[PDB]
Amino acid sequence: AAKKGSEQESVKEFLAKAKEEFLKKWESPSQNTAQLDHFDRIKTLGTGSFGRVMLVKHKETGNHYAMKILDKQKVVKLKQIEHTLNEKRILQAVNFPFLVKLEFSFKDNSNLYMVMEYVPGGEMFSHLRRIGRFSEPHARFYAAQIVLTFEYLHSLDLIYRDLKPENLLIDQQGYIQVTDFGFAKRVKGRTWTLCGTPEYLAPEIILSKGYNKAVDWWALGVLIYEMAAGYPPFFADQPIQIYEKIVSGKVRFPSHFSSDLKDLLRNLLQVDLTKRFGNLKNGVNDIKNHKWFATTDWIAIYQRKVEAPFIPKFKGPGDTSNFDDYEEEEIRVSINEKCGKEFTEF
Amino acid sequence: TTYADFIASGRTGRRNAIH
Ligand SMILES: Nc1nccc2c(S(=O)(=O)N3CCCNCC3)cccc12
Repeated sequence: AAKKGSEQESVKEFLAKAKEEFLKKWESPSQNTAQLDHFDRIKTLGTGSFGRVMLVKHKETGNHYAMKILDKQKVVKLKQIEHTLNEKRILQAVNFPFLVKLEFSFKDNSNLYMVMEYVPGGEMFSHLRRIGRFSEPHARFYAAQIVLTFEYLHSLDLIYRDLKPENLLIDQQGYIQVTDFGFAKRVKGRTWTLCGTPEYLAPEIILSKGYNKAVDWWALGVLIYEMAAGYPPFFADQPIQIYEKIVSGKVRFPSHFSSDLKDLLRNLLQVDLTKRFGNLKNGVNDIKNHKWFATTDWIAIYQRKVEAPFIPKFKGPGDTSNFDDYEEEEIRVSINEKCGKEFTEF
Repeated sequence: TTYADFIASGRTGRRNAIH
């Protein structure tokens, strides 16, 4: 894990070029690259606290996209202005195989719109709950993609802060696309915001300490555990009871977890920051070189040359069968501009 | 079983973020 050989130098070089490209877009973000009547709205794919994600068809190309719609007034009431500006500025600047691609963004009097590649296979959440749990090789396949994605994001000074199966979509090749950058943030120091999802929060978030990218590696431990067990390592009907479990320093593993898997998770689900994998001198390479990943060909994963555990069923273009049904609400655009100054840079 | 306890819990659906 400490060895710095030719493979490590190639990673370094790749990330250096990736950062040069990211920073150009970070400093000069794209804006106002479509408008609402460029799209036919088809069906709601999911909802959130600010609005909905809708399947749409782009009229001029016939391509299908997922359009995230945020109500500006609701964003303001939830004190999510800066987070939403982070989300869009980061998403329009990144480029990685396992990150959803933002194709267009724009705003109108009422709403913000982010139009992303449509990922038709549905949420990992749906497949995981239905099948119960994933085998260790299948969990490994997905985990490897997150490891590489966090290596990429963290090298750009980005923290992701909301890893969970609900935010991981499965594409038509069986690979992951991360979505929901609502809490993603570019930061070189520590930061302090209480955000995330209860089951996935690191102890230092719960305890109101300054924290850094190590919270993402804790959340990877939660994700791997949930994929392989079928339930997360800390759960209870009341969030306060979840928090008490997280900070206790105790974790238990299913009988079927391999010895290697338990070892990796003890090192990711480490309350002590000075011991947590991903946060040590060797950084991500303590994870990438762990015995549980010994079979993982990191380059083959990046190149999408590894056979996936399953290919989602696909009935045709624009099919939504891998998604739940949601109540549809009509998109209303007010005749008066709302919150223009707050969202001027979007 | 812990599985059975999870499936009977109120936390098996999509989980909202906090802030
Ligand atoms: N590119 C996309 N293609 C399909 C679905 C997409 C979704 S979504 O409705 O599946 N979505 C909504 C609920 C919040 N959690 C994230 C999942 C969200 C964002 C982008 C998507």
